[PDB]
Amino acid sequence: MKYILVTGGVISGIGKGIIASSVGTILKSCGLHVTSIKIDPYINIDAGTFSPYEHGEVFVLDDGGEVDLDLGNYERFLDIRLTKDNNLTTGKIYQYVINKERKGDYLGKTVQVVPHITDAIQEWVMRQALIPVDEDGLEPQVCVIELGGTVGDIESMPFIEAFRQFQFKVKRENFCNIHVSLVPQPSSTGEQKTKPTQNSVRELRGLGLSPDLVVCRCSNPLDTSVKEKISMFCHVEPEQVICVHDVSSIYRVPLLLEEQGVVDYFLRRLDLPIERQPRKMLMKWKEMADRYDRLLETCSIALVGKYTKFSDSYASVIKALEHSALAINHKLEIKYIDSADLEPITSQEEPVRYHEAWQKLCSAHGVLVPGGFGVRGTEGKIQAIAWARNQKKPFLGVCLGMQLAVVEFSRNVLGWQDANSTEFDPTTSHPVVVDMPEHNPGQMGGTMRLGKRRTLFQTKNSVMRKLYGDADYLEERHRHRFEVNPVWKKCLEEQGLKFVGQDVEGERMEIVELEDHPFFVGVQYHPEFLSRPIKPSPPYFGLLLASVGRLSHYLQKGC
Amino acid sequence: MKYILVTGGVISGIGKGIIASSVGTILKSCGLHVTSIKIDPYINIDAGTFSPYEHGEVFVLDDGGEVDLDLGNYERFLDIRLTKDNNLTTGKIYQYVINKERKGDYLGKTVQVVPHITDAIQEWVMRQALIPVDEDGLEPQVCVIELGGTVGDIESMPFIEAFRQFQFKVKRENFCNIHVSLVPQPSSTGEQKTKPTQNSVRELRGLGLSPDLVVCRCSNPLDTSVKEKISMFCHVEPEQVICVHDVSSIYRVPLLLEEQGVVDYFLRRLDLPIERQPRKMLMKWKEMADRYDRLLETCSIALVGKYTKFSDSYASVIKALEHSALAINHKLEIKYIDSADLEPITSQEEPVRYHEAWQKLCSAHGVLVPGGFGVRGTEGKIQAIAWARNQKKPFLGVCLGMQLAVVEFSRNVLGWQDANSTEFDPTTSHPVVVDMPEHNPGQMGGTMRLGKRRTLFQTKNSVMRKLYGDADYLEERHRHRFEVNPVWKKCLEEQGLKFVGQDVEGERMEIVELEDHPFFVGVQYHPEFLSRPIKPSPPYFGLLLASVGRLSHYLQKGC
Amino acid sequence: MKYILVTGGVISGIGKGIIASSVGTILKSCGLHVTSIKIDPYINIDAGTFSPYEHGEVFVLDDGGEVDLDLGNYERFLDIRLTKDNNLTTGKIYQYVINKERKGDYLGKTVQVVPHITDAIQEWVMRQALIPVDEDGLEPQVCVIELGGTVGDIESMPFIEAFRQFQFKVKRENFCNIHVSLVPQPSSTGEQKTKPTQNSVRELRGLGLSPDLVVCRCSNPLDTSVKEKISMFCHVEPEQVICVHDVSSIYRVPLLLEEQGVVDYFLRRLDLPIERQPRKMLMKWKEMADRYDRLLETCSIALVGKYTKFSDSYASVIKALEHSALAINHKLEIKYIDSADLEPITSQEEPVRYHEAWQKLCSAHGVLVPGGFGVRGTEGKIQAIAWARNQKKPFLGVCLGMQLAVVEFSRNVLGWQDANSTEFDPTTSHPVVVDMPEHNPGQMGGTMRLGKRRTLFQTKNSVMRKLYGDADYLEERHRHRFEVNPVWKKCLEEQGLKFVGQDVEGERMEIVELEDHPFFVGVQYHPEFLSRPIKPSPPYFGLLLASVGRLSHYLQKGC
Ligand SMILES: Nc1ncnc2c1ncn2[C@@H]1O[C@H](COP(=O)(O)OP(=O)(O)OP(=O)(O)O)[C@@H](O)[C@H]1O
Ligand SMILES: Nc1ncnc2c1ncn2[C@@H]1O[C@H](COP(=O)(O)OP(=O)(O)OP(=O)(O)O)[C@@H](O)[C@H]1O
Ligand SMILES: Nc1ncnc2c1ncn2[C@@H]1O[C@H](COP(=O)(O)OP(=O)(O)OP(=O)(O)O)[C@@H](O)[C@H]1O
Ligand SMILES: O=c1ccn([C@@H]2O[C@H](COP(=O)(O)OP(=O)(O)OP(=O)(O)O)[C@@H](O)[C@H]2O)c(=O)[nH]1
Ligand SMILES: O=c1ccn([C@@H]2O[C@H](COP(=O)(O)OP(=O)(O)OP(=O)(O)O)[C@@H](O)[C@H]2O)c(=O)[nH]1
Ligand SMILES: O=c1ccn([C@@H]2O[C@H](COP(=O)(O)OP(=O)(O)OP(=O)(O)O)[C@@H](O)[C@H]2O)c(=O)[nH]1
Repeated sequence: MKYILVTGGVISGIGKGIIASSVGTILKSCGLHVTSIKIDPYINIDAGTFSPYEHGEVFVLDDGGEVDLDLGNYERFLDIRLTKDNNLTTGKIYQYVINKERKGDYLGKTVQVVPHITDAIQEWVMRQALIPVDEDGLEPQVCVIELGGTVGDIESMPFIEAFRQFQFKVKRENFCNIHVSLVPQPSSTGEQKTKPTQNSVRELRGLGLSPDLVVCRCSNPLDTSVKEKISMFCHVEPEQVICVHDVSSIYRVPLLLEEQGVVDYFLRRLDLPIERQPRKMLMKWKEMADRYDRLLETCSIALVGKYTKFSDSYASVIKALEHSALAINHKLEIKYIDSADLEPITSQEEPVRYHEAWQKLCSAHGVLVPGGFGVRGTEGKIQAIAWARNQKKPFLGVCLGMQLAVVEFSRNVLGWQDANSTEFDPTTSHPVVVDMPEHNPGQMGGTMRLGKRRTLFQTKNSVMRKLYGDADYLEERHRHRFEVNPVWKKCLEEQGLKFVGQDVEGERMEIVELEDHPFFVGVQYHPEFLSRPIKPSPPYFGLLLASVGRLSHYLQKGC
Repeated sequence: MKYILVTGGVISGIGKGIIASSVGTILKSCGLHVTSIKIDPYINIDAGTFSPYEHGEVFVLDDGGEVDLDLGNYERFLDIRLTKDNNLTTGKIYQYVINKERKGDYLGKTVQVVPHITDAIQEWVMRQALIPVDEDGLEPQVCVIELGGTVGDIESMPFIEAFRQFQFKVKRENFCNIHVSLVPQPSSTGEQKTKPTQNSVRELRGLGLSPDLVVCRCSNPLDTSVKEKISMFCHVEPEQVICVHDVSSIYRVPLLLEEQGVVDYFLRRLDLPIERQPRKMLMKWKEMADRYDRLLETCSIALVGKYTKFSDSYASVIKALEHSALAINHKLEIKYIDSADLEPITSQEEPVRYHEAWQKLCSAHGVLVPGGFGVRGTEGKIQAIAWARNQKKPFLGVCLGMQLAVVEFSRNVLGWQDANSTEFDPTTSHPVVVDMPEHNPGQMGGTMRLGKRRTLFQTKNSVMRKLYGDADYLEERHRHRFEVNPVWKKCLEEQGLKFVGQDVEGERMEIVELEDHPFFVGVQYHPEFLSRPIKPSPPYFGLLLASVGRLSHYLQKGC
Repeated sequence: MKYILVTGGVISGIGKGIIASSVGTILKSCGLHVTSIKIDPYINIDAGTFSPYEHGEVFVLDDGGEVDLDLGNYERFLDIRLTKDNNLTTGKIYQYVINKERKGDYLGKTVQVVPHITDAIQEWVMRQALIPVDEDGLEPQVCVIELGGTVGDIESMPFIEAFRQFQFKVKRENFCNIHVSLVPQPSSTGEQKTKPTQNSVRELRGLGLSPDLVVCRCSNPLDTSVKEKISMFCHVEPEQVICVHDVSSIYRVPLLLEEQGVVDYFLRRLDLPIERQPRKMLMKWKEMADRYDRLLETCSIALVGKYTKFSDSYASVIKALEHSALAINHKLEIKYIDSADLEPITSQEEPVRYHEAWQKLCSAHGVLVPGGFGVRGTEGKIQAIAWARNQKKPFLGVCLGMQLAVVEFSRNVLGWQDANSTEFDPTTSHPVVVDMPEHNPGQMGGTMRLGKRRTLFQTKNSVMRKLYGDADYLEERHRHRFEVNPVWKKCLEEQGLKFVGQDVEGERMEIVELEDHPFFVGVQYHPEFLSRPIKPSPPYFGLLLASVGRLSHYLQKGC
């Protein structure tokens, strides 16, 4: 097992996972069984408890793992399947060791970071090193380890030691130190600064680790003299000084790395053979790059929500949209409309924003009301929903959005204006949205429905079914707790609000398709987790097609 | 609450708890409600799982706390009663916080050392600060905190930060930084070295903490020039340079501190009033010191055991003996006889040691076979027991020793040579010593009997009862799992091996007194934990008296 | 060039130079051209300005270098000749670089520790690496570098970096990291502590350097378990855990190292061939060891002086005496008599010490009044001199001692009681001792006579000449400024105080031999610098012989 450790300093968000994913797919192209471990210094356990605004999506793994999106990124770049084993936290380690302490596995003796924790860490490395993450049940040939934190963080120091020694328990050629750093560049001077890197690297080498390659997050490319300075300061080859300038899109990075020839370095460094044609794929990334460079019209989508204030909370969602944009080869605008700005409260506060938001909403080609948390903006959200329904604008609701859509329907079609979600109003005359958690044995209380679950189609006459390919069933990511009250579903069955998808029990509703509407659907499950550039998920692709006014032709053409 | 933090560097065993206990009792003399917190960096929880050879006694608290002996030392120096709350480990903190993490008390967000752990730490400080440790249910006036670890240990860094900030949340005068350091002195040069202290203090001040007083563990007293150098290096007053030279006995330290006038410093530093006569007790420590200086004959005791290889495993046991030695005003020799050296295996290996051990054993005035762990030396232990019984030498057995004594009796009196302990021989024809754990509800499996429990006397005609003062019952420390098989007890009732003490249920045996023997008793409970210089426990005092051949006169004289 | 870097931590006086000298001579025995560099972190330059009480002797090199005695130790252990080039200070480096800065050698640009100073350092390494220190004018094969300071001292950090990188500019096998540490052992516990070493080594490995061998200054030998612990903590072989316990004499260390087999390690580590018989000398150190173990009577010498308060100020002086003691095979007591204690001031202050000092003086077999600085004790010094002269006790005076002896003679023989040294009394009626410095061109003012200079014999009838071997001249170390006033010399020529040695000019007096005295001589030059175990200098050997009352037989026997 090659152990490529990805470290970094100066600031989070430097792009360690970006490089990791880029190299990972490169190594897969090379023909290696690539696996990876994300080590989160985190004291806590279970990313699923973290806020999506605070951090972003919690990628759901096949095993219902609630992990960081970067692992989903890895699953975008590599077909590999990851499990909870692939994401460790110190909280996890704590409980683990503490348990063993209670067990007397340490003879009741105190355990210390060294040797005991660092040993456990190394054990973990092997525990996952030995797990194949492919159909090929073979110990992967290379493991890329995203070590979170930055150099200097106490949270990561235990691992610095673990790895410091570890790299010597394994052979030199079986361990690679990648260090990502930052070349900041003030706008006031435009001078590319290396000192921060010098600081990080110096500290790292103080710690005892010495990068084999140093990735430099650069704005624009570095000039020679800078590279030469770095070379001297770090005592590394200018080859090893890797400038990765900012790219308009991530897809350019693998190509950049190719330009850099980092692969050849790895071949020499890790002593790896390679059979090749162009060194690596090439037409894969090359064609896509050509397509990315050669795009028509910009289709805009109104992201309506709370956490919608720009953040990367929707990075995989937009990426899913990008998958569709690439397929169709059109350009994509993401509008960020705070649903709150759609409310009359805003009209009262700043009607500029109020009317601006609605102006933007109308100017959008399609709308998306994703899931979210909090009562905030519910009104504006529903207003947007009703607007789209009335205006026959392509509407996709996800989770909360679907839930609210049903409520909206009840209110403005069944006249049940007091229909509501029990999530926010326990005194609801028509409890449309009701808390329906899972009650598995061994659990105290209910639990949120989460994981890859099977959804069954209730009918053949379903647009989504057609988009899926006439499948009898589909399996999707789930993450949601409230469900349709069947007490009112039955009052919605004579209505043109048709429920198409159901859980296996036939109880929880997963897909709804409003009849007599160019495109108005809602899903509970989360397809953006499974959408891939090659196989885009269909509710976003279909939404795009509707946003364009292509969809009917598409299906007519042959789907 | 005054928060006197005791820190230290260079090496463990520097004597932080020694100083803490000395100051503590001083502060009590001053008239303060003194309390204390022992912070053990320990990753583990529950000292009761640790080896007594590795560390030493696990002091049992009133609440069955299994803690470090230093807290017992504190209870020797102060009447105060400590609970488990008074001893924290990081293992404890881990689980605590982790639980709250699971509870979502942190909103599911990651927690970090700062602020979250350091806050928890400060909380803990208050949690215990608010607990009185006297009959006076009043928040103690001063808390001395023994912070374990040494400066530089990552294990303690979280607390360095907690306290760094904490001392500013409290007032200056409400926090005192005590730093204990080391003045080593090579024998090859005899030069007193200050650099190690300079290093520790420098690092500490780097960390952000600045000692108000620096205790210097010195061999011989420092000379002026050294003190002056330190003064300059640390930028502290030579008053603040406290030389605590090595003393023949701990009892001299409070007096040393008096000579140093550290109390007056505290009065000025912490802004504490003091009413006084001699500043502090004085005749308490003064008289004892006079007695310690004015001691007759040296009575020797044969410590027979495993862990008996010199260690401080028996520090409170010897101290208990010292309590008796002081009462009687005689001198005390502790012989350390590896029970293994009493075995014919040793005769085969090195008969010098073999015969030397037995020579020493005979030369001893009394013998002690304490509890212990491991099958090792059991033979030599039993041989010593039989020897003492035959020779009518004062014998005290504790726990294991008592257990083995009963077996020995059975073997060489009842002829049940295959009598044995099931602890080591599951195939025993006469299971004398049998596993009899407690089975409390909520526990899986049995548990060791531990804690302050009540023992009832089975008879008035008991030497120990007389020594106790004709009490109907006694309450003692317990720590033991195997008990007398009642199947054979009944065969021991017609024998002169009389069982005097029993648990409340009347099942487990705690005291045995061999009849027709100057002194041959065994106890399961552990009285050395409760013995005090003022009130020495009677099985050690009585043993001493027997070792002397005073006991009969003593009782005759009036007990 | 092999670059064996000797580092160390915890405390100065750990014995780095001791090990360096031991290994050095071993490597010479192996057959290597051994050289060495002593790097003193010292901000100052020229050890000759430092106090002999503060540090000790300033070894004078052939080139008049004023350096640390350890280099003389190296010249005791190895025949090699060292020059000023072999001792560098940071003060030296400062001025050197600053000069080049002024020269514009850096283009007027700022220079920094890195790269500029660390480069200069590496340059220095080569500057001396290229200098042979043997008759063989060949680049030495191995350079042992005594890096002064301890790990953690900022004074040495620049060199840590220089070497960190340097060891990679040279090959692995061309660089060896020796780290000397300390295993302290409290007398209160007797527990050998490893943590301090763990701290030092950890820090060192933090810095980026990793010992190939760790010398452990131990009191008694370490036991296995300790070594095994260290092995784990440092991740080094127990071979690499070198315990060097305290030895009664330094000469035992090379033998210890042999027992350890460190040489074989070096052979494997540095990839050095070795032709051998016993691996190394053996009978050299073995015979001496046998002689050291097999010594007759203890001859005592009264060291009379100021700085005489025990210090190692006289380490090479006593060592010179040891050379003689070994030759004669007798035992040696060094009495340390503060000359001040010989004065009536002391009689007034503490006559116990007064009479004790004189009692000791009489009990001494011979007396030594060496050079020294300061008016203090001059009276007691002279009193001792007159005492020895009257009592016909073997007297050797050096520098100041010789000077005072002449004054004493004048006072109590010529009656010139006001005769004095102008060094301390400018109002002297008979200026015996006068300031006679050298006035070399290019110097402002005079300078102290220093360096290896030639002294000529004024006569054949000289005991010292005979001891030297009838040499027409001798060359010795010089270090002294005041000389005999020739105005009174001429009044001493008709006296029995005969001046035997003179400088080449025939002006400054170097040797005086009192006639009609078993042994009363004085020298200005400093022979203890040139005395060797094999070739002991004769004024100490002769003094010993006189102290014994063997000298006449010796010469009679054949010298
Ligand atoms: N070369 C690059 N060009 C453009 N954007 C980049 C580049 N590298 C990283 N980014 C962006 O930086 C942001 C941070 O990415 P990422 O999360 O993977 O970094 P990280 O260092 O692994 O910190 P974390 O995993 O906690 O978010 C993303 O928005 C990503 O698109
Ligand atoms: N001034 C002193 N004179 C003599 N012995 C001393 C002195 N100070 C401490 N000691 C001894 O040092 C040893 C270590 O004591 P102690 O355990 O209290 O130290 P500590 O620094 O608190 O480390 P720990 O609590 O882990 O044992 C004991 O054997 C004690 O008797
Ligand atoms: N193994 C040893 N046994 C006995 N004495 C020793 C041993 N090692 C060193 N010493 C003694 O330690 C003292 C310090 O020696 P030395 O000066 O060479 O050490 P150093 O670490 O090189 O510090 P410095 O050069 O500044 O004096 C000397 O008195 C020496 O005799
Ligand atoms: O007022 C000041 C500010 C800074 N300095 C000096 O500036 C120097 C830092 O110099 P630089 O910032 O130029 O560092 P660098 O060449 O290694 O890399 P970049 O900055 O291009 O990223 C340091 O050597 C410091 O002494 C001053 O001397 N005075
Ligand atoms: O070979 C050596 C060893 C040591 N040193 C120099 O020794 C100095 C350490 O000097 P000291 O050990 O004397 O430190 P200190 O006066 O602060 O306290 P104590 O030692 O008495 O506890 C440092 O300044 C270092 O440069 C050398 O220059 N060369
Ligand atoms: O009161 C205290 C003092 C110390 N400690 C704990 O003591 C431990 C230090 O333990 P040791 O001193 O035994 O360290 P070591 O085994 O590495 O080597 P030597 O000491 O034999 O040289 C640390 O892990 C610290 O947490 C406490 O927990 N509490």
